Amino acid sequence: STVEQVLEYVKSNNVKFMRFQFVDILGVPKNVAFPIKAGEKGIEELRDVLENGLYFDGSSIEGFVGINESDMMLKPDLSTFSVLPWRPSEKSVARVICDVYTTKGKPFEGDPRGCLKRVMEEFKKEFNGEYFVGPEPEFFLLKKDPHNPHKYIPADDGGYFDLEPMDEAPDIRRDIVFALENLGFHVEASHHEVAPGQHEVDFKFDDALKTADSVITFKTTIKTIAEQHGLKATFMPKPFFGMNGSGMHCHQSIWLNGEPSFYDENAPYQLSETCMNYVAGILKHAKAIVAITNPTVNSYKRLVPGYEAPVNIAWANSNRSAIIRVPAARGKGTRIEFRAPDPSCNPYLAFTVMLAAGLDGVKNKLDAPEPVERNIFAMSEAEKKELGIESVPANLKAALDELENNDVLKNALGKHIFESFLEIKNAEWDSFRTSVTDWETTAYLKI
Amino acid sequence: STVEQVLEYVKSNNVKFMRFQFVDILGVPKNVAFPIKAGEKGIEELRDVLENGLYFDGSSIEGFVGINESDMMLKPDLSTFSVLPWRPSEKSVARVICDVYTTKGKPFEGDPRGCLKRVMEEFKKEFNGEYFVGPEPEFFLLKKDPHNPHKYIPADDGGYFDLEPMDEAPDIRRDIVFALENLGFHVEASHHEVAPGQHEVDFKFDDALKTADSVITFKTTIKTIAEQHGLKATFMPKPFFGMNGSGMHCHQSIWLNGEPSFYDENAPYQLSETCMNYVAGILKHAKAIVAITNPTVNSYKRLVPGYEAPVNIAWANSNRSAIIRVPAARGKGTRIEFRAPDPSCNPYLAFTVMLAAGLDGVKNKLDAPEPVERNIFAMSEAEKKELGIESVPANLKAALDELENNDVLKNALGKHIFESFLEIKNAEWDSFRTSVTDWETTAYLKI
Amino acid sequence: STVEQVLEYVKSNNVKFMRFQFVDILGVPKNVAFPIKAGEKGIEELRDVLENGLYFDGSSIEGFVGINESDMMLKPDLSTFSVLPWRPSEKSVARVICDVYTTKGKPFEGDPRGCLKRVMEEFKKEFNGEYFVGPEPEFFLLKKDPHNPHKYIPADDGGYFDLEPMDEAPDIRRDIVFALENLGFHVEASHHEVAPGQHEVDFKFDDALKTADSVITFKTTIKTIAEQHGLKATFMPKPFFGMNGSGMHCHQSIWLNGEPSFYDENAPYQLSETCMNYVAGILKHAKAIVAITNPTVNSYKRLVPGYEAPVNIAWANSNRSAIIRVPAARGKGTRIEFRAPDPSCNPYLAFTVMLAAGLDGVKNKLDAPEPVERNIFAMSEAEKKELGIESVPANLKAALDELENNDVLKNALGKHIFESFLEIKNAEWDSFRTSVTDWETTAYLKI
Ligand SMILES: O=C(O)CCC(=O)C(=O)O
Ligand SMILES: O=C(O)CCC(=O)C(=O)O
Ligand SMILES: O=C(O)CCC(=O)C(=O)O
Ligand SMILES: [Mg+2]
Ligand SMILES: [Mg+2]
Repeated sequence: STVEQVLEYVKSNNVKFMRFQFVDILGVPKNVAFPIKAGEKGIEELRDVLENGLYFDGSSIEGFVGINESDMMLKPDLSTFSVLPWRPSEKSVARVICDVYTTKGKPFEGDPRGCLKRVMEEFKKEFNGEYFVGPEPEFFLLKKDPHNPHKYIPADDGGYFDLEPMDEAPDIRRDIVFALENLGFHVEASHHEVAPGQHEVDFKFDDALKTADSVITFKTTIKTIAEQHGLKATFMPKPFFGMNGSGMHCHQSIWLNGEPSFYDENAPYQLSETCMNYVAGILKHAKAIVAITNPTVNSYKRLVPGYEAPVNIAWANSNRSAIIRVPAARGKGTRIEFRAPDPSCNPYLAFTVMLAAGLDGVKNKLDAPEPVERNIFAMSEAEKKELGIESVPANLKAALDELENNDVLKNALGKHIFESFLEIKNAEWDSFRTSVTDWETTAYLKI
Repeated sequence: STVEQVLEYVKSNNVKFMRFQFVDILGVPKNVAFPIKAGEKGIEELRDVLENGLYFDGSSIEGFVGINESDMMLKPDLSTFSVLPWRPSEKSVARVICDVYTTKGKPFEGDPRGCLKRVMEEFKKEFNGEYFVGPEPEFFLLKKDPHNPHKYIPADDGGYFDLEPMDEAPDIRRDIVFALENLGFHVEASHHEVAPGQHEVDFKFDDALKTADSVITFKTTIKTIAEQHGLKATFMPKPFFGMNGSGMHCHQSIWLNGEPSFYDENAPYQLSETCMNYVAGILKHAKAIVAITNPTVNSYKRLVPGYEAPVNIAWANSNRSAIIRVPAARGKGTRIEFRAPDPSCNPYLAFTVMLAAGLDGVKNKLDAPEPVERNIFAMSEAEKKELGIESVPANLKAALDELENNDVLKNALGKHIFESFLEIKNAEWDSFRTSVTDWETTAYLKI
Repeated sequence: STVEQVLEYVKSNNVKFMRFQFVDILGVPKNVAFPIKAGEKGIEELRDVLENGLYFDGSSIEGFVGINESDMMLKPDLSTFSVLPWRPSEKSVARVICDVYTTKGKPFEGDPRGCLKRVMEEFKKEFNGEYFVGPEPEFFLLKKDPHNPHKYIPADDGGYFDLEPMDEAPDIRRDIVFALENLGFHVEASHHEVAPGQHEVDFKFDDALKTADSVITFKTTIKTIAEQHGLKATFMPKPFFGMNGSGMHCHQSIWLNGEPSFYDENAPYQLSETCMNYVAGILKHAKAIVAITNPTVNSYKRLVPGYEAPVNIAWANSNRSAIIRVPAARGKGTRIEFRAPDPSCNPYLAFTVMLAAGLDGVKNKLDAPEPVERNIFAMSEAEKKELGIESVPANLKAALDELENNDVLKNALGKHIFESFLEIKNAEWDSFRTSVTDWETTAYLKI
């Protein structure tokens, strides 16, 4: 957190490299290594670079600035210092997540991290609240197909919570948990998931900024540790058809004045009015939130309408068929689980749109619908239409049009992020709709 | 720096070999190893060879002397002593960069290192200045193509500043930085570059001679360490079509009387008249400087007119589309970035022509044009012609003809370097224009 | 020549398909097959399509019309009727070369065949002349490389005029000559040429239109018969480095009032003033004619300045070192051989520019230089500069700039052909200068 606490770690623990990490518009991490020199001269050089930051070409980063105005800076947040465990111990490598700033020393408008800081500071100023998030990012461990090395397949034919040798990843998950604990994570649980080769490593909830910094670090840690064990980890929302997809369920709650505002001992389901207003806001902008929280073309193969998925815009208690599920835990742990996201989204922008839509419901005091305790997959389309259970868009372009017409998310993301995201994703969608797919070749080459 | 300091290190550190290194006309390093014998007899033998120098066949070195007058000598610069880290630690190998001298003990006219010393001593005598340079030499890490071992491809599908495992070179860059630090380099930053398998390792600026000595050692260090990790590093300006090329942006500035002459607190853009006169001189001889700073046929595939490259002869503040870019840093760090060079050039001759053209503008007090803050790539050829933004030559022969007619660079390089360079490069160009290329076979074999 | 003569041959010889052939701007032949029906109804259908022609999409043809004005027509030239021998004999396939016409029934401006007809009709109207041409189009017979099937090599290690089995093409040349004789050719001689696998099949001279129609049919006849004998023929100007290239020497002469105007019994070298004026005109526009007669990038690897080639702009008697050679035959056979062309050029445009530059000399009565009887390759560059022997451009772009500034060839080709040719060839040149060649990879990957 303090300059001296970082410099004295570097002196005693023999740190040789400092990675200045950040994220592009799509949530891909980017960094530059700075070599620390020995003695006081090296520590005073590092002090200048930690306080004043360093320059970088912004035109090469996705969704940042043009070539004619490329000069940018990185101001390190010292409260995010950590030692990368996958790197060597002697002459160790360390990281410090930064905020992208303009040449004039002003926070960059198109920065995803600064976008989340802005909305959290605005929430803390207006309501004196703290936005807490706890995600469940699932992933797949892959190995080369023996019949064809150009394709990849799942690492094992394991099921949900299966034991070894059926589950061939206890050693891979073991090292992942050790690596995350060294990075400052409070790991809660680890196990095999429903689909073959699928796994899930959960971690404790925290404020949206610390949680988004943890999601970026979690994705790199899982990919780099898998390569050490000769495997390849992917956070693709649906790498294989006919089996479960990778989902990042976001358990969330807001605490006004250091108290659990979502809990109300004397109320229906022990849920406060603030909780219901927040849920109403998420359900209102649900068709627009999935553009950010599900930004890939493949996301709409897991989150597919008309088929078993968290596509139905409705809330329910202890029911995994609806888009929102209220876990049975009460008191401090009273929360809502937004099941629509997948680990392909930028966490900084995902928590921004969720907090903005949720706070829109709290500010206007919007009325939430009744909980659909029944299984929604077993219901017919005519029955769901009578109840008013709408579905999330069927494809990426359908979600981008909903995001474009939404003014609540446009203001939260800002003109720079909102317009660049739509422009990048429309070019990505155009590339998909023009390409001749393998499905088409299989179905129409015979005609 | 002195004879005794070198012999004191050689004695204690068990140095067993001394490489007498130098460079040919094209900037290719050349050296001869000397074994240091044990005891006082070995130290006194090494002493005699360090002061009086040693002989070598000059006819075999490129652009040096004929067979009928081949006897030459190497006078070591004792301050350039360094232990090669890629060589063993026990019975360590050391190097000493030398100045090529004639049999009569007079500095050789056709020596690139002596050419840079001459112009720097002339500048220090006339203006009491110090010419500082800080380059950014980019390179590619390659691996054999699995589909064909005779061809090479990039080591990874990484982008700008990408993180591991997408960036497969943190271990290669780690050892590069450690090796350069042992050689006396002040490494500033290291990261992955825009094109696949492309990387960039930056180092602190220094006087042109110490910087040119560092560029030669840097190129060898990067190539030798890559071979240790089973890869092959290349400083080719454009090894692959459709992706960024290797560029060596030269950040430079002159300090008259130990003061930053380029900075002026009370002036437009906080840039002095001396800075504008220097920029005017570079832009004047821009068509001739690219012959030396871009001496390969392949250089004009990266630095290609009509396409996105630093080809437009103009200057601008924080704009990477023009040939010169003035970084936003001010005070001591006030400088100009000549973006046209690539790491294929001889650094000793590149800094000589840049200082000569720049000083031609300072001596005559030439008027620089207005800065083109707009993106020059988006401009049309008719618009660029109205403004007067000329382009650098389209090929090697076009640049050699410009260098031949330029009298400012002819005098700085000297009759020996100027004529031998043109003769060697014209034979190189003739070999290219007569050879039947793979592009021609693909396009015209069908006709 | 008339509709009835063509329908009478079709009736008796059992012709089942009628190809309507023509050429694009680059000289590539293009055609559409029309199946002839049996009985009177089929002959009356064929009569209608022969008299009125047929429609086709002009936007798909190179250098013709845009997509918004694509409707075009083909008016058959009945004199160019011929039977394709390589096609089956029973239910034979006949061809008829056509003139491209606009929807309004007016000759198309951008038609290469109509361009040659226009200048020949203008010459016959103004001077009452007949432009005769007799080319020598050389070609290479290739076979797959046994060490690598992806590459091609020459069919045999034969030399000039060599005998079998050293010359492995007597059977291939035999069938070529039989096929050309059936198409109406007057074949003069056939033999093996200097380079390995290179051959030459000569044919009698005729008026420029009949000769250009023969060059197109010859190129197709050579390639189709080569594929029948398991080989691949190429008219590439220089498929391999270090061996002779394919050249199309154009023997030409003009006959005013049915008399050999180039011959003069009482004159120096027995050559008339009209011959000298014509030669002066070719030498004047020589730098611009090579843009059309040598339109490929590869053409400047055969026609390479500074090396043994017909690059020297000068004329001489029985000397193959100069651009023009006057063969020793006199009387009717008095002619000039323009040695610069290669079989990669469009014959219709090549004969147009040669006749236009030649007639420019006749109209203005330009003075020709003295004949250089000495070998020009043995001369030094300083000696050739004193005599005034200039050289043809070193590359495609250098020739396109000369063609652009030439007003004589601009008028002969017309605004449509002149501008489209320059536009197509500049895009072709830009593709070459941007591509990374195999020569560059071999020479610079090591640096
Ligand atoms: O497998 C896991 O989920 C954690 C590691 C573990 O339990 C083990 O090492 O056996
Ligand atoms: O990756 C770099 O640029 C330097 C090396 C490094 O940071 C590492 O060893 O992880
Ligand atoms: O080979 C030739 O040049 C023509 C054909 C021939 O003479 C032959 O059939 O042997
Ligand atoms: Mg010796
Ligand atoms: Mg830096």
